[PDB]
Amino acid sequence: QCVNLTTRTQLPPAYTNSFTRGVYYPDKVFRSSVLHSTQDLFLPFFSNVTWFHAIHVSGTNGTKRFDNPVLPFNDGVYFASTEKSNIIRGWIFGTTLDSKTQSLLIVNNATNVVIKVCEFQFCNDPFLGVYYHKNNKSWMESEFRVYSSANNCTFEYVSQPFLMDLEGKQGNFKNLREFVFKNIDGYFKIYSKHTPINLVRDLPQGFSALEPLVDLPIGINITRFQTLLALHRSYLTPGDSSSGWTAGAAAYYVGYLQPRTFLLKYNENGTITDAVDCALDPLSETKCTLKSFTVEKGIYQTSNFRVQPTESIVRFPNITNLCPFGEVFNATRF
Amino acid sequence: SVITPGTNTSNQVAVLYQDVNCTEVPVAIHADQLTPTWRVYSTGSNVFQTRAGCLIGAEHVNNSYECDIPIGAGICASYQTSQSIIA
Amino acid sequence: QSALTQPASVSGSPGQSITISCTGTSSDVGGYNYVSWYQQHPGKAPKLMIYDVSKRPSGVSNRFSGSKSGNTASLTISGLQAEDEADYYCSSYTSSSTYVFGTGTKVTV
Amino acid sequence: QVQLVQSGAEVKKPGASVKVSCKVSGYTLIELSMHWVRQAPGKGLEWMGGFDPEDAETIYAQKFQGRVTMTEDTSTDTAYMELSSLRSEDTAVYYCATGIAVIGPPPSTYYYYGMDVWGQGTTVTVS
Amino acid sequence: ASVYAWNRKRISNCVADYSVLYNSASFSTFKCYGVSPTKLNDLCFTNVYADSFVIRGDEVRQIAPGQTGKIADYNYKLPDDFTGCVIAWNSNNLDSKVGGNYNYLYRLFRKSNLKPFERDISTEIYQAGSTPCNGVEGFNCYFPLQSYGFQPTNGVGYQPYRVVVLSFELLHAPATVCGPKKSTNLVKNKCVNFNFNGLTGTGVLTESNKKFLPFQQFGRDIADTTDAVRDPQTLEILDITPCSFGGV
Ligand SMILES: *[C@@H]1O[C@H](CO)[C@@H](O[C@@H]2O[C@H](CO)[C@@H](O[C@@H]3O[C@H](CO)[C@@H](O)[C@H](O)[C@@H]3O)[C@H](O)[C@H]2NC(C)=O)[C@H](O)[C@H]1NC(C)=O
Ligand SMILES: *[C@@H]1O[C@H](CO)[C@@H](O[C@@H]2O[C@H](CO)[C@@H](O)[C@H](O)[C@H]2NC(C)=O)[C@H](O)[C@H]1NC(C)=O
Ligand SMILES: *[C@@H]1O[C@H](CO)[C@@H](O[C@@H]2O[C@H](CO)[C@@H](O)[C@H](O)[C@H]2NC(C)=O)[C@H](O)[C@H]1NC(C)=O
Ligand SMILES: *[C@@H]1O[C@H](CO)[C@@H](O)[C@H](O)[C@H]1NC(C)=O
Ligand SMILES: *[C@@H]1O[C@H](CO)[C@@H](O)[C@H](O)[C@H]1NC(C)=O
Ligand SMILES: *[C@@H]1O[C@H](CO)[C@@H](O)[C@H](O)[C@H]1NC(C)=O
Ligand SMILES: *[C@@H]1O[C@H](CO)[C@@H](O)[C@H](O)[C@H]1NC(C)=O
Ligand SMILES: *[C@@H]1O[C@H](CO)[C@@H](O)[C@H](O)[C@H]1NC(C)=O
Ligand SMILES: *[C@@H]1O[C@H](CO)[C@@H](O)[C@H](O)[C@H]1NC(C)=O
Ligand SMILES: *[C@@H]1O[C@H](CO)[C@@H](O)[C@H](O)[C@H]1NC(C)=O
Ligand SMILES: *[C@@H]1O[C@H](CO)[C@@H](O)[C@H](O)[C@H]1NC(C)=O
Ligand SMILES: *[C@@H]1O[C@H](CO)[C@@H](O)[C@H](O)[C@H]1NC(C)=O
Repeated sequence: QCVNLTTRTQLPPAYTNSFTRGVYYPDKVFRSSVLHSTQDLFLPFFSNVTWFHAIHVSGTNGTKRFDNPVLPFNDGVYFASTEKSNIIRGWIFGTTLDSKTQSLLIVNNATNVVIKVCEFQFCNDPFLGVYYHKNNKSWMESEFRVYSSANNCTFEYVSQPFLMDLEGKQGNFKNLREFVFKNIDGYFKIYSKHTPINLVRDLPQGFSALEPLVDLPIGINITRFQTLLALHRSYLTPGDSSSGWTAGAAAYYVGYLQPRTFLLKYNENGTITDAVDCALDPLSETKCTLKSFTVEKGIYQTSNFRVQPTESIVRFPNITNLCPFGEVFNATRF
Repeated sequence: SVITPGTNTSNQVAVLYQDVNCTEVPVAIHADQLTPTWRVYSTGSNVFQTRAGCLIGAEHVNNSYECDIPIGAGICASYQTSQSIIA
Repeated sequence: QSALTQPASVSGSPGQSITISCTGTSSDVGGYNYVSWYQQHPGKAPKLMIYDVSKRPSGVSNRFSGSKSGNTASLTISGLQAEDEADYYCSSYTSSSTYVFGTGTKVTV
Repeated sequence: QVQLVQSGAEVKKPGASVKVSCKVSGYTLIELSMHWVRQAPGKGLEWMGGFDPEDAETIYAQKFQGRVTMTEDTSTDTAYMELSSLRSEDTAVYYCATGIAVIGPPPSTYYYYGMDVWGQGTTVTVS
Repeated sequence: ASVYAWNRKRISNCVADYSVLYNSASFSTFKCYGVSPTKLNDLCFTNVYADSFVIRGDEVRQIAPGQTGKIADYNYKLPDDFTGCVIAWNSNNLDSKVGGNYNYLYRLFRKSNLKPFERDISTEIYQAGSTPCNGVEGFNCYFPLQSYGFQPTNGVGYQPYRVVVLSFELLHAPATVCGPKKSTNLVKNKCVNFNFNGLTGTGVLTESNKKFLPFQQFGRDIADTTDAVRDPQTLEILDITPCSFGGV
């Protein structure tokens, strides 16, 4: 276990556009025909989303390059993957992603999804080891490839899988598996909408909202991010001679939510059907100011949503000596 | 201040920054921190200097017309011909 | 339990085509199309050259091919060189769940 | 990649029992179907000892039953064999062969009828 | 459980009667933030989480929104907008052993203050000096966890206090747990003081064809009035109309 599955060299990541995708429900209360404004962590419109060819095929001799690098979780992660083969089947959320501090693990097998919060000694190259055990005639799935050991377990959540059982393609179609992860005030929030996509290359200019799915009480610090891939042995063919875990191809997308102010619109059925980013464009700021999508002809004064604090600076006097609070508090006679 | 036609007619907009010099437009709004959709309105070819402020996004036309959208300081905007905002 | 018939006395010139034949009963060879040949140099581990009658694995040259029709199975050797003089076997799965072999064939350049 | 290691030669006496091992590396025995071989000079190979991928069993030819048995240790990835009652007839070399359980991707359960990977073998001899 | 790993338990599919506790023990602290105790009886709760731990008496005040100390900064931080209740009671007869009980632990040193409702179970050596600790304790290198060590003869501040804090969420989701108020017959199309799923108000009920998603229990119209609500006993979606139309 914990073998080197990646090579010593990598490639620069591909950059593509988020064509207005990734809005989620920020409240569980039904709202009908309400242009309600809400401030929360939202993915900016027309932003760079990092394309990650985890397994990229190129010609014949250059069979495949494997790369699933650890990423900073930051404010939150917008995860979209459009692979019919069900190669992507889990994620690992954490800090050290080591046994020093606890970490989250969502593994989505066919039978059930398992969410465990333990101190996981993860492998350097985490993946799910699908294999065939001759004894029960079962292609069985091995988790030991994800982490070496699990200890001090604090959570366990078993429920229905949420990937539509990896079926329903019906030929010449693909499913966009979108996910949004947020860690606020000790709660983990996952939002997910899965839709049939026609263009297999990039994101739809189409608009969809991400339904609330689960709100696990994980209670852990989450500064780093990585995904779990499903790989099969390269001894698949008789006479083939490779022990590597080579399989399929993965083309997931990772986007980072940033704090923004949005004017979500709720349709009669209660479904968000359109949304406006206040900072995206001067017109969108006019729509935010008027609180209406239709803006009449003329001149309008608009309030500020465009600029955000990039960093923080603190300026204190040059002070070296500590205060004698130990002198005052620990005095023998008062 | 955003100067726009009807949303049904078009989505193009122009922006006036009140009582500032045009060369100080990038300094005033801090376009380095802004989105590129704001930065294309921060500096461009269609920049006009008015007494009310600096107007970006509308093309100056010497020909005078009647006022329908009052920009101010004697300058007015109209959506005219393929389709653009003229000041 | 039985054995498959292989002509043990074969030879030929380099760059010439030789067909090596394997013939067996319906109980064994007759039951399936899974007869696979080998390439064992004396005192060496055998290598697999063809599987399931003709499908040849990666790492073998174009010079080795095989076909089985009716009952008798054949291994065809073309473009012969001096390193291919070795002892060859045919191996077929039977209805008794056994992979019976043949007497073996010795080719000499 | 997939390397099979053997236990070496063991000279014995007639009537005794021979114990042989076969160690895998780079790939696990739970994913590998294994066949045994009784290579001898002057005679072709015979199939005594295999784990059928199709049948979750390990059967042998009618000629060799009861005289030989198969015990498998999956913890150390070592494959074993007990022979019994060998009286001056075991003059042969024992190759440890193995092949794929089921060829193809994980959805595919198609069976493999092969003995693809071999070891260096063990040259047992009974005097 | 100890305070550095506070045990969080979900409670669901039941009725929460506070009366049962009355006879067993009396609680030293019952400060509820965001709710009133006298109306704690008459509310349904969407999801309740009980966080159970043991602290010292003098640290009992530290379990509160907008407070700092040992437990608040390094062990257990409550959120600023906390809609819940805090229950604390002395446990000198239970959690104190003669000669000292050292099972419970706290986190004396940490690099940074805790974010709300975050648990750190790490035991890594804290770096209190310029030199790296390298995993070996010594001068300016301390173990983060330290023991309480309760004694039966200790002072009131030093006595063990068991604190369970209940975190609520109200009137935003379907309620799996609710309070012990006896249900009565439902009368529609008349002015009545109705209490539906924690919503208390006087109004007229109306049957309307409004469809709710399963995660949406309470419905709000334009200008944030509650037009619709899903009754718990019968899954019909009920429109809420005023007692008086007021156009007279
Ligand atoms: C949650 O986890 C992150 C990662 O462990 C914690 O942030 C980390 O805080 C430590 C201690 O302040 C930082 O170490 C120091 O960083 C400075 C540079 O910023 C460096 O000069 C020092 O030598 C030292 O390395 C660490 O870099 C920082 N990491 C990140 C990614 O921010 C965070 O404190 C934890 N938060 C909570 C609430 O537990
Ligand atoms: C998928 O994961 C599920 C998780 O529930 C596995 O089911 C568990 O398997 C373990 C180990 O075999 C058993 O001890 C548990 O009793 C099972 N739990 C339940 C209630 O399902 C399942 O085996 C996995 N299936 C695969 C291999 O895809
Ligand atoms: C986390 O796991 C560690 C290691 O198993 C625990 O530390 C041990 O706990 C057991 C049971 O209390 C003791 O018998 C050992 O002596 C402990 N070893 C050491 C060196 O501490 C630890 O207590 C567990 N923590 C939690 C809260 O689950
Ligand atoms: C595997 O990768 C690690 C980190 O790059 C390296 O230290 C180690 O030597 C590699 N092992 C092999 C087999 O090269
Ligand atoms: C994405 O990043 C590139 C930098 O390589 C930049 O040129 C481009 O403008 C960015 N995309 C957007 C929408 O700003
Ligand atoms: C095969 O399946 C049965 C029933 O699920 C189970 O009891 C048995 O342990 C399984 N065998 C193996 C080797 O997994
Ligand atoms: C909502 O969806 C239903 C179908 O489930 C449809 O009948 C109804 O007209 C839709 N209403 C709108 C326009 O929101
Ligand atoms: C108070 O002073 C005494 C002097 O012996 C010392 O032992 C004790 O640690 C001090 N307490 C503090 C640090 O306030
Ligand atoms: C837009 O304006 C044209 C002309 O006035 C009109 O025919 C059309 O219906 C309008 N569309 C909308 C959506 O208002
Ligand atoms: C703008 O520029 C003019 C010179 O062209 C200068 O006189 C004036 O003071 C400047 N005003 C501002 C706002 O700096
Ligand atoms: C207006 O006249 C000036 C004269 O210098 C000329 O430079 C400018 O291009 C003219 N603009 C238009 C729109 O005709
Ligand atoms: C409650 O019970 C009544 C009859 O006892 C039944 O009609 C109703 O559907 C039940 N409601 C729920 C939510 O179980």
